[PDB]
Amino acid sequence: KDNIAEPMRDIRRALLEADVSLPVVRRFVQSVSDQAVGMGKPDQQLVKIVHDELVKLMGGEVSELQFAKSGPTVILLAGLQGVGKTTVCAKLACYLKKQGKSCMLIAGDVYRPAAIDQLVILGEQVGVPVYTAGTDVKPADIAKQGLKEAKKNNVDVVIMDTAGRLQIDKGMMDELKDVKKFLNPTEVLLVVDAMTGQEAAALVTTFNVEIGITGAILTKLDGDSRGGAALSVKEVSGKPIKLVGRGERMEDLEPFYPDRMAGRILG
Amino acid sequence: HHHVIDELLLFWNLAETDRVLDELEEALLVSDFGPKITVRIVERLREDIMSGKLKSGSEIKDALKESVLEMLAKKNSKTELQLGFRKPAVIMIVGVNGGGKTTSLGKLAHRLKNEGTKVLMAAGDTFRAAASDQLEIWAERTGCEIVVAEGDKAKAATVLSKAVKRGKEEGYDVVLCDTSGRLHTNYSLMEELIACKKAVGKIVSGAPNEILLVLDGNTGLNMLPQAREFNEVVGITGLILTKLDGSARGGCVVSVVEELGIPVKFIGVGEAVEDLQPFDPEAFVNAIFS
Ligand SMILES: Nc1nc2c(ncn2[C@@H]2O[C@H](COP(=O)(O)OP(=O)(O)CP(=O)(O)O)[C@@H](O)[C@H]2O)c(=O)[nH]1
Ligand SMILES: Nc1nc2c(ncn2[C@@H]2O[C@H](COP(=O)(O)OP(=O)(O)CP(=O)(O)O)[C@@H](O)[C@H]2O)c(=O)[nH]1
Ligand SMILES: [Mg+2]
Ligand SMILES: [Mg+2]
Repeated sequence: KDNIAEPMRDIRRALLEADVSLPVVRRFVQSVSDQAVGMGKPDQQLVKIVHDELVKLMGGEVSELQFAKSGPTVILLAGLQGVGKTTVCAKLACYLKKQGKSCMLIAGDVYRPAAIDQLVILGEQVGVPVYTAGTDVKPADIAKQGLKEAKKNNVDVVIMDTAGRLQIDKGMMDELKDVKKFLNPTEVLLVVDAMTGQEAAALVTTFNVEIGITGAILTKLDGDSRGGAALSVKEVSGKPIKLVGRGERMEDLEPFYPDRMAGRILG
Repeated sequence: HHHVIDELLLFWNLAETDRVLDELEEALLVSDFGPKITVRIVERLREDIMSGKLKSGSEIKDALKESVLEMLAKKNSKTELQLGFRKPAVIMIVGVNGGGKTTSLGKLAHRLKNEGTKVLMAAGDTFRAAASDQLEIWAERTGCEIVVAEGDKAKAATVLSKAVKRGKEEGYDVVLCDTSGRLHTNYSLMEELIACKKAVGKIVSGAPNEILLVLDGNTGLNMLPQAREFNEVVGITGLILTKLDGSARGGCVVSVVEELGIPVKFIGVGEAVEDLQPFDPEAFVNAIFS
């Protein structure tokens, strides 16, 4: 056993190599060690307890998108700057259009240059309408008007793109709250970059506490990062990662498989 | 507004050294230094405490600052922009998707124009939706002319070629080249980067004078494979460390410079035109540790 205390500090190094947030690391090592003490072959057995704990922490099995029973399903996307929100918007429409669902995007980024035009172009590629507003109608009001347009056209799914914002930017987080309040969304998905480092746990927690999320989308998995940011999402927020992106093409949206992520993190 | 490192070091006396350095180790990991650099820093501090060289909380913090400043200074060249002597100088901006290439280029153009430098922009991102439109908005903001591809089938290398040619004929001082985001794991896009460097070099000997790698400050230890591959493939002459106005610290940039010798040359500290600062190592290390 406490010969296994030795490789136990070795998987701490490996998890920290993999960008896993230090408080998540600590609870993982202690949770695994306590099971190692009671569980009582011994080498294959520690590998199994570790792989199994990663899979459990990250949701066990796939979490499906949940849809509104009686109206349009409303999906709000949010996240830090550059993580891939606008691309994921159109990817998501491409993904849900393939399930027979009719879609509509909402151009809610009025700050970044050419952001609306970026979303409008991607929408034309996947063949979904994009709702846009004039200059000087704020994001909370384009949420209101875009949602009304969606209900009038009997759309199955509404997907709202938002500008990137710092989770510590009180004004912009307050704006995100207002967007959510007027959208009344079925899903609020945090978009998280798979290369994200140690801030990932604090990032999810702030978004979940100030906005309240229902899940997450992990992007840029065609990179070569180990993706330890994935381990924090369900552990600090209770909500699963539901989808991953692995490329720039509109089709590169897939379900999140806790099992596959586990092997990638210890890869 | 809690200064983590100030507060854990307030506990230090000789008998508390291990308990304090354990806390210091967690504080550095949380700043994205990584375990390898953190162990080296902490072990060197423990030896200098135990030999009686470091005698107070502030001497320890000064020695902590000193060791990171030493790693940042393990470069072979200067942190200033090194434009050539030929007109125009050529600067390419490169890096992974989403890091801040196009915004940083606009902010750098703003700085050059404040100095009287005549700047021409090249919209070398011919792939992503609205990439030209976005760079055009920055051109109008900063008072630069811009070269934009006519067709949708345009190649990055052809656009930068025409732009560098136009900059030479019209006496521009600097041609700033945007490029589409690419993952260092994508062989054919890294090849396309080699074609741009070769194409620009055929018009002005020595171009490109600068190839600046943009590193997202939110990124953890993946910063290092990024800098390795990009540098191996085209040669990076400086780093741009973006998004430091957030809660990420960018601590992984220390090991990039330490392993590769690429100077950090600018930091991004927001989204407005002015939010690009020339790298000051003293300011950076003071900021990262409080
Ligand atoms: N290799 C790869 N690139 C991706 C992936 N997802 C998005 N990208 C690329 O990331 C870059 C940023 O994408 P974008 O959708 O504009 O991000 P954003 O979060 O909307 C930027 P802002 O916060 O300003 O709105 C783009 O070049 C995009 O093609 C991915 O999964 N893999
Ligand atoms: N808070 C903050 N945001 C930044 C900073 N630098 C860039 N951004 C923001 O990140 C997002 C992406 O910026 P952009 O310049 O388009 O990145 P890029 O590398 O060109 C994305 P692509 O790979 O598609 O070309 C933008 O919203 C931008 O305003 C920064 O220093 N601080
Ligand atoms: Mg946008
Ligand atoms: Mg760009």
